[PDB]
Amino acid sequence: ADWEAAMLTLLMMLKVIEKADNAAQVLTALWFMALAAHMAAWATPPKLEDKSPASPEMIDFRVGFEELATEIGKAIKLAALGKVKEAQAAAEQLKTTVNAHWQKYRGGADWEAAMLTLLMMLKVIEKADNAAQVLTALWFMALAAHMAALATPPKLEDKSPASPEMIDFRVGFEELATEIGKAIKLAALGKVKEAQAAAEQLKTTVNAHWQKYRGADWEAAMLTLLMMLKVIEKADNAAQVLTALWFMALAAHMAALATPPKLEDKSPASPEMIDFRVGFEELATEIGKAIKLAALGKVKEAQAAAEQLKTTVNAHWQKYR
Ligand SMILES: [Zn+2]
Repeated sequence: ADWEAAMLTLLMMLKVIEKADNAAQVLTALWFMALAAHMAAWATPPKLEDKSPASPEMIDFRVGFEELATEIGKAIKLAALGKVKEAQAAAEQLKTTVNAHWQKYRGGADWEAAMLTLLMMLKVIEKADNAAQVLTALWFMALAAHMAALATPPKLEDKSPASPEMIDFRVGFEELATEIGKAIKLAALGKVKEAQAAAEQLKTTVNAHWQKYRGADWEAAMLTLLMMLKVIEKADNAAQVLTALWFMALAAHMAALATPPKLEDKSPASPEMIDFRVGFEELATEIGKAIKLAALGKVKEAQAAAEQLKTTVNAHWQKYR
C-alpha cells in the first residue's frame, strides 16, 4: 500500500479520538488506525526505497512499525472494555510514537479486544437505521476477526498449535468469519432488515465462541465499493472521504483472494483468472492513490479521483457479475 497517507491517516484519526465523546467513536477510529497500520506495514517509506530489505536501517523500520501496531492493539482493548478515557489517554502516548516514527521517514489487537469489538458492533447494528451503518459495522466485525485471526485466547496460550483444542479454536473462528461474510452480502444487496436478521444469528455465534474462551465473498465487497463511492460523492469533509476510501481498501483486501461466481470453474493459472488478479491489483492501486489525496487534505481532488475510481469499479464488476 502507501506509507505516508496511512501515517497521515494515523495522525488524522488521533485528532478524531481526542475530540470523540463515546467509546464507539474511539474504538472505530482505533481500528482505522490498526487498518492503516496493517496496510502500511508492507509499504516502504520514500527515503528508504534504495535500502536493502535486510539492512539494519530498513530492519529498524520493521520493528519500529511492530511497536506502533502493538501500541494500537493495547489502546483498542482499553477502548473495547469501555474505558473511553483511559483509551484516549493511551491515544496520547500513541501520538508520541506516531510523531516520532513519521518524522524519521517523512522525507522533508489481541483476542478479546476484537471479541469485545464484535459484541459492541452488534449493538450498533441492532440500533442502526440505514444499510450503510449495517454494512460499515459488519466490515468492522470482519476487520476485528481478520486482525485477531492469528490471535490466541488467554486460556489457550499454553496449548499446542496442532492440539485439537486449539485446532477447534481455528475452525471455530472460520465459522465466525464466514458468517460475517454472509451477513455483509445481505447488507450489500440493500437488504437492511434481513442483514440485521443475520446479525441476530451472528450474535449467537459470537456469544458462544467468546464464552468458551473468555477466561465476504467477491460480489459482496464489489457492492460495497459502489456503496462507498456513493458515500464519497455525498461527503463534505476529508475525514468522511478518508474513512470510506479505507473501507474500499478494506473490501478489496478481504476479497483479494476471492473468486467471482462465473470464474469458479477456471484454472487458478488460467489467463482468464490471471487477468482477474491483475485487474484487482489495478483497483487496489487506484484506491491507494485516492487515499493519499484524501490524506493530504485534498478533499476535492480525492473525490475527483473517486470519479475515475468508479469507472474502474464499474468496468471490473460488469466483467464478472
Ligand atoms: Zn490482511
